[PDB]
Amino acid sequence: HMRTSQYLPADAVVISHQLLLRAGMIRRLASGLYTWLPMGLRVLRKVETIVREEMNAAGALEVLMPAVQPAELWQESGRWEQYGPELLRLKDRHEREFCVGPTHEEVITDLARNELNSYKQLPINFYQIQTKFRDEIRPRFGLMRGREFIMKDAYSFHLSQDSLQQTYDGMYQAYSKIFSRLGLDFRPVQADNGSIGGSGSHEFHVLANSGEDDIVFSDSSDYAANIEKAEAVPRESARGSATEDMRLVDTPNTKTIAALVDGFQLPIEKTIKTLVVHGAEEGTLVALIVRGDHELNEIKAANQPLVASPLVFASEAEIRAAIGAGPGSLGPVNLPIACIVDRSVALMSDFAAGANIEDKHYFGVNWERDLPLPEVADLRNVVEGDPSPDGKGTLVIKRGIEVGHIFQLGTKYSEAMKLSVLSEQGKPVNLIMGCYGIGVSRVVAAAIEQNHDERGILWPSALAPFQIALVPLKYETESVKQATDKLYAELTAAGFEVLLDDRDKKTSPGVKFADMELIGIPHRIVISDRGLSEGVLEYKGRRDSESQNLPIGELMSFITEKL
Amino acid sequence: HHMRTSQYLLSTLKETPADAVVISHQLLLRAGMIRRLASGLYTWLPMGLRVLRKVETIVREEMNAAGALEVLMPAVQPAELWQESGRWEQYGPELLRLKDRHEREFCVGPTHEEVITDLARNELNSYKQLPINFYQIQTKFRDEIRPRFGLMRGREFIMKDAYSFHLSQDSLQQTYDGMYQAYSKIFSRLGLDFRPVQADNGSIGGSGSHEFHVLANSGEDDIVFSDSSDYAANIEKAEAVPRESARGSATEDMRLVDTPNTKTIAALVDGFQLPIEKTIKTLVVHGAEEGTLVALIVRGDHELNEIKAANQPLVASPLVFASEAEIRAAIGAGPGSLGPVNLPIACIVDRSVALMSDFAAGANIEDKHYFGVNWERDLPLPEVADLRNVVEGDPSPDGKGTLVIKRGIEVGHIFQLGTKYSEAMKLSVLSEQGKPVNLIMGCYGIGVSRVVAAAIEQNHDERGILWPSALAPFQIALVPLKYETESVKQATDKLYAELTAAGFEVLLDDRDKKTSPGVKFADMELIGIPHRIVISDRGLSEGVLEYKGRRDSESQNLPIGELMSFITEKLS
Ligand SMILES: Nc1ncnc2c(F)c(-c3ccc(F)c(S(=O)(=O)NC(=O)[C@@H]4CCCN4)c3)ccc12
Ligand SMILES: Nc1ncnc2c(F)c(-c3ccc(F)c(S(=O)(=O)NC(=O)[C@@H]4CCCN4)c3)ccc12
Ligand SMILES: [Mg+2]
Ligand SMILES: [Mg+2]
Ligand SMILES: [Mg+2]
Ligand SMILES: [Mg+2]
Ligand SMILES: [Mg+2]
Ligand SMILES: [Mg+2]
Ligand SMILES: [Mg+2]
Ligand SMILES: [Mg+2]
Ligand SMILES: [Mg+2]
Repeated sequence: HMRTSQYLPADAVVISHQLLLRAGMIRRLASGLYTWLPMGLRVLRKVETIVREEMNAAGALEVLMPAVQPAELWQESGRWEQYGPELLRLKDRHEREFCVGPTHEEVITDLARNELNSYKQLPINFYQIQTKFRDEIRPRFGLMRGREFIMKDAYSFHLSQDSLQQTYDGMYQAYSKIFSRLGLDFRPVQADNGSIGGSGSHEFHVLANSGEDDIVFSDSSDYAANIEKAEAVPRESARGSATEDMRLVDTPNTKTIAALVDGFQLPIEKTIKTLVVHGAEEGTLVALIVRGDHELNEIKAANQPLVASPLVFASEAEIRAAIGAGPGSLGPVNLPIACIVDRSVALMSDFAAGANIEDKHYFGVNWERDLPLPEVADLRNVVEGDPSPDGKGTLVIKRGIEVGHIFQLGTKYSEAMKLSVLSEQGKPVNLIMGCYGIGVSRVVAAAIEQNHDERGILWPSALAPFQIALVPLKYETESVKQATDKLYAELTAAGFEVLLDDRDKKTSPGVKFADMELIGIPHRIVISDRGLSEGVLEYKGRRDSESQNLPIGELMSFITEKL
Repeated sequence: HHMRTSQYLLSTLKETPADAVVISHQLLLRAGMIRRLASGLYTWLPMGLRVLRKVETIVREEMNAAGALEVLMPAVQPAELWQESGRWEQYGPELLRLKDRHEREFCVGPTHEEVITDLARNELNSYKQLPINFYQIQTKFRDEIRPRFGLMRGREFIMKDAYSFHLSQDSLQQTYDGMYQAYSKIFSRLGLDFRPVQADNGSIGGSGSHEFHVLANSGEDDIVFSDSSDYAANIEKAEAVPRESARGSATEDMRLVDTPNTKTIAALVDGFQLPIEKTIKTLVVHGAEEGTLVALIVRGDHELNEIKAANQPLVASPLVFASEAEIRAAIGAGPGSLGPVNLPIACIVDRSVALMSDFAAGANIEDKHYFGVNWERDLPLPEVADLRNVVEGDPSPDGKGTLVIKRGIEVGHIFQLGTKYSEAMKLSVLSEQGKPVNLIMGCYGIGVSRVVAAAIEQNHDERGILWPSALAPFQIALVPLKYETESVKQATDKLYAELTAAGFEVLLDDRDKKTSPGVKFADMELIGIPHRIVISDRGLSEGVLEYKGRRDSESQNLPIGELMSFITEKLS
């Protein structure tokens, strides 16, 4: 028998973390390090089973690579340094250097250059379900920002871009099947691939109110993207006419949009933010301008050719030396550095701008009349109700928990690590690669974030640790004991996963009921002598308002249907 | 959606390293099962992983049947827990230590006693929860000084590790016996020829442990069996008793002999035509009493058992041998010139030495020996103890039969730990009566990676691997001849789906004509697939397939209409 006597705050702030602790599914060992207790492991394994099945069905080959990895491989890719401090670095007893793997691009590439020597082996897609380590600066949110976590990571190798796309498409489809079978409300979205436009990366998000990531959808089309990636187009069709002459105004204590809007009674749509960043050309600055009610999108900013990637903001001293004034008094008029303005900015008229002189602004600025319009680009974040960039409907912003991310890597790794195979024609080809990650331990948490109530966890059917809780009242009575054990055996025989509450009188029936519901068991059966005498059992669903009575004989028929 | 050789078999050119000297290591590389990342670190390739998972499944099934509860604990573990037990320092250089970005100290777990004890002292609060046994199948790291023998002495390896918690020794014994029985079912089901043996607890500690060994010619452990009883012990643990019942009558007088350049048993034997059984070795070690020495004596043909030596109350544990300088200062003579006559330090002799007569010993004078030494007459008998290793043909210590020594690969080890951890880490539960009880503990380890290699060490032939039935990565290999032809393709794919639907694991050899049938046939046999079916046009025209078993010498024809019945028969 599987029995309750065996199986069953402060740092816990999100609901999934709180309930995983309370339901006896995990325990903290240290910052970002959790043990799966017996009840939680059951859930984790059900996630793992569905992932494996769908990866297998998509033709991927399961491997299992080491956690500890030699530094030399990471030095080949440059990530030994470039990965940053989330990379856990160490030395062994021989003073040799290693990391604990946060991901396995380098290891799989090393494998690939030894094991792939014929075009007849391609395409091929290896995956593993394996424990990663990432030295997250502030481990939090329980399983969702852990240090040690389970990921399914897959890596595909190809002789052509078109081949990669075929596998990538299959992985996207597989992912959809995975999250559907896990019974999660989820959405795939376009994600940043490090260039303007393109479609070489997608995320899969579980929809939840606590979700850290903003995702954007058209209400009328298939348009879907992370806010990092979401294309912003202007609400206005044309630039307004010039109705005011430009003029220099004294503006002491005016260094924010609010101070400008409230101080001088300007509409926010007549103001701008000027952000100064480092240019790609060494020692240069670029000014990026968005309208006052908007925000600079730092991915869009870095993806501009003129702008250094990754994105570095100019210091105040850099700004003052270059421009002749500091933050708060900046603008495009008499600006001695390169400038890029957001699409919305290009359509503005009679607008205000810091004068590039301390504590002054120009009012009544108009493009063309008072200064040339600079380069225009999509620089801003979309906001709720903006037009869909495909021209079909308007945008809506939801919160999402990232559980999957897929990537087209081109030849980044194969070039650096000399992974090449001869074509049928005999041309050496650097293999084109994709990689595909699911946060498996994250998924367990994400499910609770999405699915919970006042009584505790609600699992999707695929994730429930057990299907049926048997709650005997006074299990010490032979009639009950026999009636319960018989029920356990039949149900277990019929392939159902049953938990038998074997706890003594010192655990009340109410406590028992609340426990089975906290843990998220979808069905309970209650056995008692009062009921055995009348040939009835007491059944209740997890999301049923009321219990009901079930003739002992019809039970198996009735339970089978539900499950 | 087929499992295909062009995908699974990978490169034709295999890692062929200088240090691949054991068969399992060689064959795991050649058969495309594992690949080396670095010293002691190996990737499971697709075919290899299939085998690992079958081992895990069976292990999981039997642990669960024995009432154990599966958990999964972290690999990275805080140093503080390890300082609680003292193993932070005492585990030694196999413990991989590190620091995080915040300067916090950790190890990668070589084992998880501290973590599970920390769990238990937060999770176990009532006697009603006990007994309880938690286990995991989880990846360990030990910084093996010289990683070798492929999977056998890796640094990263998979272990099933279980820990049980108890209010009484009798409770522990029940679970421990249940774990012993579960292990026996595991290794039987894996189809290995194996033996459980009595063992020493070693560094893990406690009193009472058994090892499970796979019998193989390359086994690193010497395991000892009676030819007439169920007596079985690691040579570390095996009790040695003398062949002689009594001390023989003294036939010679004791005499001092000049023995320059005579520092070995061999040199004494050869130089003086002495029987080796009339010579002794005297090994000087550090005493338990600080700054003391103790001499340990075994017969010239025998070896000192270092575990037995350390177990002697007079002898410091762990064992430390005295330096030549320490010996010369204490005794006034050096190694090669030592013995029990006029010895100014304590002395323990082996049981066999106590019964010696007319023997030769170093005189405790440089370059001299005494010949014709007899106990009582020439010197008193000192303390006697079991100090030596058993040798082939010795009396079984249970009184039944004589001993035979075999070679074994350790694949499991179970221990009784007592309150070692529970006392150190303050793990206590109140009894039914209200008394605090430091929880009594057991722990149980299987080397899951090791098992895979051990199976091959035991089971191989000239054509490659011989898997146990439960271990074969696939049951059937389909080898179509001219798979490119529609008629062969059609039948082959039909065969693949029908066999797969019945539940069989099938590998389809889809490789083109640059891989000859002969090579294909050798490849499937190397990988250890037990059955193959060849599809050909000449075959299909006659309504037959060509079947061959891994252990057969000849193929045989199979009427298509009897495929399932025939193959089903073969796989049972
Ligand atoms: N701290 C954490 N705690 C718990 N879960 C986590 C988690 F799941 C991820 C994760 C999940 C999916 C994903 F794809 C990525 S990724 O975007 O970094 N991509 C890659 O690693 C690529 C794809 C697979 C090969 N390499 C990261 C990251 C951190 C944590
Ligand atoms: N280098 C290696 N390469 C591959 N496999 C290895 C391997 F499996 C073991 C092993 C296996 C079983 C076992 F019991 C022990 S133990 O005797 O140390 N005991 C414990 O760890 C106890 C029991 C379980 C909880 N703690 C060690 C050791 C080294 C390697
Ligand atoms: Mg959480
Ligand atoms: Mg750029
Ligand atoms: Mg080996
Ligand atoms: Mg530990
Ligand atoms: Mg070693
Ligand atoms: Mg002896
Ligand atoms: Mg001692
Ligand atoms: Mg000593
Ligand atoms: Mg203990």
